[PDB]
Amino acid sequence: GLTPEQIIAVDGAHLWHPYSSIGRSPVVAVAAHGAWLTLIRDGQPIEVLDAMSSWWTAIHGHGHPALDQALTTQLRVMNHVMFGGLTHEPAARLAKLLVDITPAGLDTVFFSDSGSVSVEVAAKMALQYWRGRGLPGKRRLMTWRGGYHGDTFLAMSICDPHGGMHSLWTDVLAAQVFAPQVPRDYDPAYSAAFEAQLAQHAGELAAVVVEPVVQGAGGMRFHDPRYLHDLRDICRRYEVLLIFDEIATGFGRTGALFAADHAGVSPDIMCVGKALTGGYLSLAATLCTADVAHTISAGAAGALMHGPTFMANPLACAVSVASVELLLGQDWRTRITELAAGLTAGLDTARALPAVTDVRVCGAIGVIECDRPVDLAVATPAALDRGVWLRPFRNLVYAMPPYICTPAEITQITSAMVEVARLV
Amino acid sequence: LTPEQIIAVDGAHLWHPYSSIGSPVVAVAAHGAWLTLIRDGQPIEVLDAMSSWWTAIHGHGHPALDQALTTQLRVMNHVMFGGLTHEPAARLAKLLVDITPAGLDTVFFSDSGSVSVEVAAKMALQYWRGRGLPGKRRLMTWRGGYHGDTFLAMSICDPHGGMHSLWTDVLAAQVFAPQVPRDYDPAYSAAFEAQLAQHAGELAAVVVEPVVQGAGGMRFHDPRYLHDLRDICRRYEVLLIFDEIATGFGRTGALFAADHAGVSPDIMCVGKALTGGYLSLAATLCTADVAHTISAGAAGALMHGPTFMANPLACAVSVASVELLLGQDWRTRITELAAGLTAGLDTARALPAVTDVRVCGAIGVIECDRPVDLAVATPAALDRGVWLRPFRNLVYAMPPYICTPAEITQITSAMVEVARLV
Ligand SMILES: *Cc1c(COP(=O)(O)O)cnc(C)c1O
Ligand SMILES: *Cc1c(COP(=O)(O)O)cnc(C)c1O
Repeated sequence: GLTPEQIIAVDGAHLWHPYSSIGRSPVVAVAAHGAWLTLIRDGQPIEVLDAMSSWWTAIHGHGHPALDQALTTQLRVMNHVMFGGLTHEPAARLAKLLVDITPAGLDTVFFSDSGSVSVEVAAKMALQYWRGRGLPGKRRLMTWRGGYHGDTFLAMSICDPHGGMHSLWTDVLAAQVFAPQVPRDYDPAYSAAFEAQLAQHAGELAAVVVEPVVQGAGGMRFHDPRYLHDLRDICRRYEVLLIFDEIATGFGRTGALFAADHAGVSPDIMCVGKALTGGYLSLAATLCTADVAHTISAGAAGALMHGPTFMANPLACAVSVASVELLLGQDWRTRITELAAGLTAGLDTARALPAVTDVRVCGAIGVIECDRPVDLAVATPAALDRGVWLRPFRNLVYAMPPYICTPAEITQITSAMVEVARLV
Repeated sequence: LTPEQIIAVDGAHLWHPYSSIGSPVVAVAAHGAWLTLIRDGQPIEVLDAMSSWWTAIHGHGHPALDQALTTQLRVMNHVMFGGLTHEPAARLAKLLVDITPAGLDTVFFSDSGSVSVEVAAKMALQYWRGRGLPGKRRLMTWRGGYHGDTFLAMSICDPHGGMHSLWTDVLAAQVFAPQVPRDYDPAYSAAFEAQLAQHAGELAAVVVEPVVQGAGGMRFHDPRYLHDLRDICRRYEVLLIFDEIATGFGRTGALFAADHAGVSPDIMCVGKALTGGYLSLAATLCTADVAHTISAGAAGALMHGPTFMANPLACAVSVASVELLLGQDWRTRITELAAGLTAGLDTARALPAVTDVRVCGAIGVIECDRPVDLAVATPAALDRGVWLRPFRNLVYAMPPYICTPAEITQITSAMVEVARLV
């Protein structure tokens, strides 16, 4: 065991954090329950709201009794078995649910252990698909700027070149095709231009890959769902697969079960993750259509050569089943609409603040965009004083709260955001 | 769902590893070294001779691991590792730093082995960029290797005999030395050095599996090669990366296979047995020098950060698994396992279809003169109360460390009968 001081000491010497350095200070978390984290501030444990849902994951809050129970129930019977030559109930139950609730036509599921991996699996499916059609020249990807798809090297290649620091990786990453930043408001001219650019690359392109409706890590930007309708149409006419990365948008977050639903379109391949397990454990999945699966499987190449060791882990699958069932068993649509309303009401006053350039809400996502970078040394202690854990990045103050947050809690979260923006 | 229903859903909707779409056996329980599987409508108990792909070193449902998991679950399932830290991450980092080859002082947690390999590569590239030598961006390895299924990991898989052979045209083009031989031959090392010499200015790192190459063909090599690799890399200023995702945590008879050579790499990857086979977790360790050079470079930071980085549940069960291993005389245990495998597999050498029998720690291998047909091997093993998963021309086992001598004997007996049927 360790005290918070010893935790800090070990951490400082030995632990890498996300996109950070060694030797160039994290706060100790000692507990988490419901929408609340218990953190150590100046030696004292304080409870603060998890306004980020621990990076989109904790949709039902932490330690939800239904999810805890599902995990302990599975733990008593079978922790894990290899998915090579064996199958099990949690995998089957989850696959059936996912095929049932995702956009029409996605009826095969490949489980993996993280979002980045599921994106690489998606790309491999796309590339292998065209090889299966005797068109191995179709091996590039196309996306629009502003996106994020994970940190592995292939995933990096489709991340926004700036957000992704591609300047530090020149000569290393695959060279992919980038369309301009998709605008917020629908402009048919944008889709016409996208089509024209894609058309000249069509014989070289395996797939278009995008985050539908909301671009998360790349800048919390929203775009009209009609663009997705356009992409589906362009992809169909030029024979390029469409891949939706719903790793952040999945499971109700944008006000629809999957953001694709806002557009009423179905991609050829889809990735889900983050909230899949209700934020308990790492699990991801890549779904594809019957046509994709068979075309791969009928290829001379044959099998899809991917197989994570912990593929379809019974514990992760079991909690995900429970997380998904819990979401489906409640009036989730009304819950998100309410959250969206609370965020809109709460954030409204920031729009008139001097440093604020935009205020936007989409389902259970609220964003204040400022006219300059947000100083974390100022923002964090402010938010903590107000009982809220916020993680601004760049010029963005934002939140994606647990679905279980009460009106009072949403008011607390937004009040802390508005204050952070005021201090900007 | 009943077993028949599971099979129905699975055939319709589930993609399995390394396979096409369009039958698996239903597993319904796991306890200790035993799986309960359903065969012809009836539950049967079979030994998990594969430790569930090399993960379940303490067996399934071990009370110490189960309780570590439920204890952590009561307190905190997960928080984002951005701006926060926690006891499970710190306890595990401290353990890993203490038990791995000397000099490995920093720990980057990720969710899978393939990711940890990409993290290792990113460390190496960023390191040289930090030194002002961005031309050092290629990797070198020897043939016969396997490092995962993500695109960077694939680039260092064996390019002809390896599982990723069909992708070679789209992968980064790396530098390959010939297959490392089993017995030590100074001429092999000299040739490796001569090859590396000509690429030194473009090489970020040498990356290899130490002592045992797993998925590439369960081949063993003399630890002395690792000593030469360390020497060569030091002299030519190329980083040395060991992928111990398969070999770690006692599997080869030493705590880490590098220990057989007394060598420390600059960067090291671990996974699989890290969590005792409960949950997915991996880690990439590097020296203080590598970390600082990255941190002081133009980037100012290592540009990677998985959503579930340092997951408290996975870290907590890993802590318990490592402590359980260290808290017993694991070396004697593995030596006893190895003796049992050796004695049990000895009669396979005489069989007509068997080309080699070899054992290294708790790994036992019968190499056959043809690819093993699973449709024949699987039922033959199940009839003998053992779950075996051959691949290529290999019938092999990596049993849980908790297997008794009788259980090892049952495992090796089934392997021999499988080899007899080939
Ligand atoms: C977070 C994210 C990923 C990467 O998921 P990891 O589990 O961190 O590898 C990929 N795509 C999107 C849209 C994401 O938000
Ligand atoms: C299994 C393995 C990996 C990859 O582990 P995954 O969890 O399947 O990504 C990498 N390297 C070696 C040596 C391995 O044995």
